[PDB]
Amino acid sequence: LNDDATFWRNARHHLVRYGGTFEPMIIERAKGSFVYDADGRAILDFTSGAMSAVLGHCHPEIVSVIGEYAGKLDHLFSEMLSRPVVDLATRLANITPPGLDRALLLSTGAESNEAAIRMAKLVTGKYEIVGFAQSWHGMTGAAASATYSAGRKGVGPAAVGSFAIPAPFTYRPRFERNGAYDYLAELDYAFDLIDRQSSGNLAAFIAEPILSSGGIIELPDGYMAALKRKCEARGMLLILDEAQTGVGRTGTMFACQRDGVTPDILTLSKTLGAGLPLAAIVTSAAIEERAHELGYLFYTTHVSDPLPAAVGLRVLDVVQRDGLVARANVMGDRLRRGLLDLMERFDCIGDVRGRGLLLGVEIVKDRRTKEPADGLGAKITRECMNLGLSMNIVQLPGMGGVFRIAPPLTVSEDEIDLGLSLLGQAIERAL
Ligand SMILES: *Cc1c(COP(=O)(O)O)cnc(C)c1O
Ligand SMILES: [K+]
Ligand code: NA
Repeated sequence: LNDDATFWRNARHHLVRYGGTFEPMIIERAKGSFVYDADGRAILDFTSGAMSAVLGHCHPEIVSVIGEYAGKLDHLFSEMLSRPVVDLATRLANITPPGLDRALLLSTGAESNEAAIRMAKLVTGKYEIVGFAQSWHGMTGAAASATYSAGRKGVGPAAVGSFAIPAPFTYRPRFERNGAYDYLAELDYAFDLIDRQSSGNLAAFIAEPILSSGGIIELPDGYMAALKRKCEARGMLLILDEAQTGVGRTGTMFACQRDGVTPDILTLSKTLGAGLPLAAIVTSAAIEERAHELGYLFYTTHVSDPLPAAVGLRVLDVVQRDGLVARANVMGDRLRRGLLDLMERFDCIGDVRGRGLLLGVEIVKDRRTKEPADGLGAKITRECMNLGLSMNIVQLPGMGGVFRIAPPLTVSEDEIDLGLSLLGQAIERAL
């Protein structure tokens, strides 16, 4: 049973608490879209772990390549090159939009955004970084200073030159222009204010194609392009953080491709490692060449490490030959319709949004006032677990509890259905 007393005692005596609250179970194993506790209960992983496992848990391809390299090429001096590294770097150059040519293979999302930010500040000679009011880029220094969804208090000053403009949020609009929500005018409004505060050292703007932590907020039509132009006008770089949107989760290999707006630097992680610690940034040959002249430096233990690079190249291998980016739209629409049907049966569901296999459901006390559903959200999530469905709900002020649904890009038609079924039941029990 999950009640192992020795387990929870050790877990209580020797575990540092880092946010949230631990699941009252002991996950024994995982396969495909399921994790299993000590009793063997199958739990549908509707969050792909930490929004990472795009090929599902313990996927055969990955299990073999990892072992393959674990025993062949593992770790190397950070100045030695290998085929897995040059191949992944080259692949990424090829699957990312034209303009993105060079890659740096790292380990974490925060670490990758750090890399992009350091390179931007260097190349631009400036140091001010602008992000979204409800963004999330990591727990480390710069990634954390550009993160406004959570973690800014009780830990001292943020990084110097940290600004944030509101994120365009169509469901909860607050910027009107002609009786309509003008999120583009809201962009200009925001940046003017930015300019007024800027010390004249704006280096770049980090942005998530779809703000995940911030409640799955997809940037409206024309925003990305507009944003991109705002940055060019000020000689700023546009850093697109696709840690969760990258690698076909939204139905395109890269969300930035949807808008057709390629950034100056692109950072990848979560979905790129498919569960392992592999991350990377990709930039133009112009910026890289320049950053090089300025002596750019981002020397880590695991940068250009054989094993991770190999798994990453494999994750891209299968995602491609198995057209999971498409599986993402196919299964994403199945999940979406189902959610709309449930939204159709329950009033607490005020909104269903997102793209591809990164959907979001907002629980509200009532459509009319769109008043956040207090506790209900937590309850439904609680109920889902009992029913054997692993869900995740994020809660920010002035916004209802948002369920972040993101199963593997490998989910089956039935697995999707199973999920819908359990969610519907959970909502019935929560009310
Ligand atoms: C998850 C997340 C990260 C943080 O990456 P870590 O691997 O936890 O350091 C970075 N960017 C975005 C958009 C994320 O959602
Ligand atoms: K190394
Ligand atoms: Na490219």
